[PDB]
Amino acid sequence: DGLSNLARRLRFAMKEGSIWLGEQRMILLHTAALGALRKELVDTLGMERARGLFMRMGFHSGVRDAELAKTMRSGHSDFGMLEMGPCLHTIEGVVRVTPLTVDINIAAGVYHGEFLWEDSFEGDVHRQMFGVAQAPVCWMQIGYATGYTSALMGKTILYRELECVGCGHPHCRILGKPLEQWEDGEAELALYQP
Amino acid sequence: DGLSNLARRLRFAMKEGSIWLGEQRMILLHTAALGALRKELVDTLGMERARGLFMRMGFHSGVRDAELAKTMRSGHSDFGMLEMGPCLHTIEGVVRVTPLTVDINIAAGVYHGEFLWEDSFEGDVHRQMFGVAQAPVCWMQIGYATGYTSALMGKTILYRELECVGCGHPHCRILGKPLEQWEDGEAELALYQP
Ligand SMILES: Cc1cc(C)cc(O)c1
Ligand SMILES: Cc1cc(C)cc(O)c1
Ligand SMILES: [Zn+2]
Ligand SMILES: [Zn+2]
Repeated sequence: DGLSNLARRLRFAMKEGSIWLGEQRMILLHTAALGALRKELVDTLGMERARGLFMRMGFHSGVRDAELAKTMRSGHSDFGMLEMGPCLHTIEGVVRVTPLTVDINIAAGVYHGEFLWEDSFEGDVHRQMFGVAQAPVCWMQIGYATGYTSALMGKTILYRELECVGCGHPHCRILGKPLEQWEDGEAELALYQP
Repeated sequence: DGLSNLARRLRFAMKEGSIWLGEQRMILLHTAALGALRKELVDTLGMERARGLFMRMGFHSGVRDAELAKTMRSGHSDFGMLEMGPCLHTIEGVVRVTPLTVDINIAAGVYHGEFLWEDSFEGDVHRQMFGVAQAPVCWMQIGYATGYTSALMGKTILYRELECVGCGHPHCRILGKPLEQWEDGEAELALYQP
């Protein structure tokens, strides 16, 4: 339902060498090319700084997709709106998202959400350039979730991967909740600032 | 046409969370997300070093697309081969490309090429992140032209932007020729190196 409905917002305007998702102009980019940039940033600026750059990039993506979701608001419950994030992330070929348990009420500022990530392009590309890492690696993907749901909730919602293929697990798994639920919350919120 | 023949190689598996162009996995990325990262890379690394990173990302992309083009080469001429570059760049929503004059013989190592760029995304995004620039800004677009043509020729063929929207012009225009056939060429080459 969501996928096939949000997918109609994706448009290819070749007369103008352009691709549009709702109101945001998009490009098709090779994962290997974005992987090479990551290798460069990590090799020179260091892993933890490269991780902030990517999380932040993903954040900005997430916020934009939330604004598109807001326009198609009417007729959707709070879960329906939230769902659109996982849907656009999947359409964008970033990851296959399966929403498991989602507790949301925007009016009350309620949010607790856990999702499954399959075929994460990011974990799958960090490994090709860096082998297995001893910490979750889908930086840009976590950034997106955080930005989207934060835009949607109108308060800081932070996400973390509980499991990542970049660490050598069968899947990535993530959890998102208010900044008051996270033990290292202020340290996590810091990463999203230039 | 090039765009129709090359469209058959773009596979959207929305029920997979993936996108493939030939045998390269792609993502759809918000140009505004790329702009954000560009701003942080300039602000902290400086214009020139940021530029190197984007040109090299473009280069990786153009090289992968030339591999795709070399697959479909049954009865296509050298120009037909070359023309797949500009086509792919368009399909990817990067720019609207119009070849102006192009002399190419792959066997003979000859290449002289001139191209019109309309609605270049990169010049658009730069302008919104930094204002008008005091030199050509379509870095990844250029890297791409270089990388693709070079892989197709088996010979280093560099491009430069002769005119560009990011600088105040109504469009971008570019020149591609042999490496050493450039004055500071040996210096342009240095930017395609980590
Ligand atoms: C907005 C969003 C939310 C979740 C849980 C995953 C994703 O890929 C995107
Ligand atoms: C390989 C290539 C060549 C030209 C002229 C434009 C472009 O966007 C890519
Ligand atoms: Zn992961
Ligand atoms: Zn330009």
